[PDB]
Amino acid sequence: EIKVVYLRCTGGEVGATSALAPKIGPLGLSPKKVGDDIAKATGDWKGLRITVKLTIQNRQAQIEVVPSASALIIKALKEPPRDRKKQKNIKHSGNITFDEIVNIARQMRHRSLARELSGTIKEILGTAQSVGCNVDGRHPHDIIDDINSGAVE
Amino acid sequence: IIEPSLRQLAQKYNCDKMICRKCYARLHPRAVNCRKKKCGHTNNLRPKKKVK
Amino acid sequence: MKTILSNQTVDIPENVDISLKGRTVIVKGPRGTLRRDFNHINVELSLLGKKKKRLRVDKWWGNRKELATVRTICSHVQNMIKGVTLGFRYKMRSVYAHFPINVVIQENGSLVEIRNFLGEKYIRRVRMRPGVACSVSQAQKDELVLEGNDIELVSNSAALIQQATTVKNKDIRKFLDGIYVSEKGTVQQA
Amino acid sequence: GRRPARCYRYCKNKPYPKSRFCRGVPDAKIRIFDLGRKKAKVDEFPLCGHMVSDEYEQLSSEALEAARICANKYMVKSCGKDGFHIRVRLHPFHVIRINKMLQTGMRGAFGKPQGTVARVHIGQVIMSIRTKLQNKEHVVEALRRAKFKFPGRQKIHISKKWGFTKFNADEFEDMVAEKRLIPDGCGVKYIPNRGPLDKWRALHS
Amino acid sequence: DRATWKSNYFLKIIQLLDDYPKCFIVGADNVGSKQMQQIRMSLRGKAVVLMGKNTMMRKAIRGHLENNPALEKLLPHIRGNVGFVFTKEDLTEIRDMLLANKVPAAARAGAIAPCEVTVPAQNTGLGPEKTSFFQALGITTKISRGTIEILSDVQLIKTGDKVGASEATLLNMLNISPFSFGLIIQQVFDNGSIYN
RNA sequence: UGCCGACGCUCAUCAGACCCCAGAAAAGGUGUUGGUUGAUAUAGACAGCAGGAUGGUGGCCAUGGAAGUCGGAAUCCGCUAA
Ligand SMILES: [Mg+2]
Ligand SMILES: [Mg+2]
Ligand SMILES: [Zn+2]
Repeated sequence: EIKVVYLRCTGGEVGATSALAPKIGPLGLSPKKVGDDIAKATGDWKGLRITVKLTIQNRQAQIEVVPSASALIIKALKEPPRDRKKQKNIKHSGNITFDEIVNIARQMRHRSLARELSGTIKEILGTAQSVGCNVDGRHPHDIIDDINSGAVE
Repeated sequence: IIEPSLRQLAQKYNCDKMICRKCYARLHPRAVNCRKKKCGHTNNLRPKKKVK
Repeated sequence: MKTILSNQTVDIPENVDISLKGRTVIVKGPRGTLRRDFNHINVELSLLGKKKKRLRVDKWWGNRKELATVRTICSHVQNMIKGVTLGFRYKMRSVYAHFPINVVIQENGSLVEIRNFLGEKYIRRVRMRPGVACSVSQAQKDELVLEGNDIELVSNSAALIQQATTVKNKDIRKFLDGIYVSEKGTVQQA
Repeated sequence: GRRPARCYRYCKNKPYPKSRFCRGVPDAKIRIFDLGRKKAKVDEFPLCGHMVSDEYEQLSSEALEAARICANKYMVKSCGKDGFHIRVRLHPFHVIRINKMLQTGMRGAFGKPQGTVARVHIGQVIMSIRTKLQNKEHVVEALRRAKFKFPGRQKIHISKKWGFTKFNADEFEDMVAEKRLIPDGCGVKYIPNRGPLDKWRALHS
Repeated sequence: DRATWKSNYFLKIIQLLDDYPKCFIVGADNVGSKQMQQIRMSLRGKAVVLMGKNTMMRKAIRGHLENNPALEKLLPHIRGNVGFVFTKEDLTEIRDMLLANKVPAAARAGAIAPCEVTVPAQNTGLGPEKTSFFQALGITTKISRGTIEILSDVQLIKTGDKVGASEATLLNMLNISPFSFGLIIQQVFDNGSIYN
């Protein structure tokens, strides 16, 4: 009896207050028993919230990972994570090139909810500076490069 | 204790009203001006407070 | 400024026979006869059209207040046509929390007695307007039905019986009890 | 604490300033006269709105401060703290007098100083707000809110000048580009054709 | 701005009416762009979809009545909520796959059910709840072991039956959506040909 | 003026009615009348009856936490009929 659940996760680090209990409620799995695996199977993120989906069978779980749109940008931009205090000035002050955005373009090409290659670079390069980051500059530098000098295959 | 489709009838006729801030007149919900002469037909209106 | 002419128009169906004595409109059809007098409006009413299919209301040299009364007459005559052809039915529910509103009908629908409203020992006797018949209906739990030809008399009797069951010196937002008008319509459908 | 403003409303006496004869005057209630982004250049706040008196009366310094505080606090909420410049163009110089009744009556009844009011004529600008052209209705609403702190009647007028200057806004950019006007911080300097030519060479070089 | 987009709609009509002269008109009835984008992903290499003002649509094509006399009958056949989808390739495969790509939409209060809808025997997944909203219409259901477990199939709404909000919360809680509202085809255009 | 006076304005359940002068203000009114200015309207407008308001995003900010809504710098993209 397959029954998937949509659950948002925190990362490889263990949180304090649990909110994953009622969705795993009706089939009856232990919360920390599945919470150790939901962090250890994920592993790589460790610092930021990510939707790690939970596809549970009739007996045991499957830990599948569905990355978000800009969470992969935060993952690619390698800020060293501090402790769980969420201290001041943990802003994203780093440099991103034009090759760390085409992987999201090919991913969302493979998942097929987008325009063509200009469109699927146009969402993520537009939303790269939405957080407060810069791809060596602000959003005015992605309207010049797409016109007659793009990276369209 | 009560039925909801019968409840909204009584809330329509009793509490879904506008109150004039100047003379406390009970007005229809789509009111922009009070109908009373003694407040000068003012536009200073508020909704009637919902009971908790 | 005074507009030279303002006219509006009522299209009368073939089931209705209409006649006029100056500004006194008489309407006769399947359910009865209605008479309304309009000597306080000071307009010109014309029953043109052969077999009298169409009625025309004129205001000559009128200001903004006087031009508002034209479609008022055109709505009143349409209400009389609607009430002589299809009639008027005011279906109304009684809402209570604890004490059931006991409604009984006397003198063939011309008087309505209300008992046990908010647990009171007082009996509310509501006279009805002449031409309006009130009855406890079926297929619904606590609902009264008012019948008539005149929308004025039917809705005024509905207002009388609604204001009869009112809550004194309490929060009426909490004590949502009474007899309230639910639906306004006709006797038979169209 | 003090008398109502209906007593000292009309310009009845001769002007009675703070001087070497009238000493002992208490301090005026308004001391800050212009505020906001007053350290702003000319070409970025082109729209100017005036509150203009329609009466010949006296406006108290307490009313001036109460009006400019309200105008500031609306314009900060509306357009941000650094998107305007409010300048009160009325300074309280007339000194009104108080004759205390502690019983000598009217014997030697010349008043000690009580407060300061500003003598205002018909057509005289009370406050001026300069900002960008997009904040026109906010200036109108801010001056309309500040009208309620004043006695009498005031009007609201959007000026045809460029900001806090005396030159028309339709010709201001052309007159700047022809180098007949030079930006000088808040306002501009007009350059005539009457000086020595060594300043013209420094201008055009 | 509307003044420039109003001129941009005419070029979009003008340079595409000469492209695809095979126009199967669909009806956008209470549909969202979240459902439109799901259509637009499969419909890229074959057909293009468009929405706009129907009067401005009546204005754009009546400037083509002189130099394209094959577009005469489109003005009596654009009434109501009408959008375009433009196709060149085939007339049968766009019948096949447009009726294939469907996502479920939630129930409403005043939306007809065009066929017979059954409620199969399936557990609700929730324990003790409002049991007075199950026998009101006539559904037989015994509260067995706390959790509400329904028994049999009850025809809640047949064809020619007006619906209300009395059967909406029980569908919303159990995620039972009866009908998927889709782009139904109203008119057929193949170079002048009209079909039902 | 018992002129077949002229043109308008005004309804007051506190109308108004003639220098000094014998009683009123700020602020208001979708009462009504006249103006000034700015929009959009057959490439079909204001009403009036539905869908949809989300992807980034649960934005970063400051917090015990504020997730399009309790503060403040900001205020950019896609798909687009939106
Ligand atoms: Mg009490
Ligand atoms: Mg004097
Ligand atoms: Zn009032």
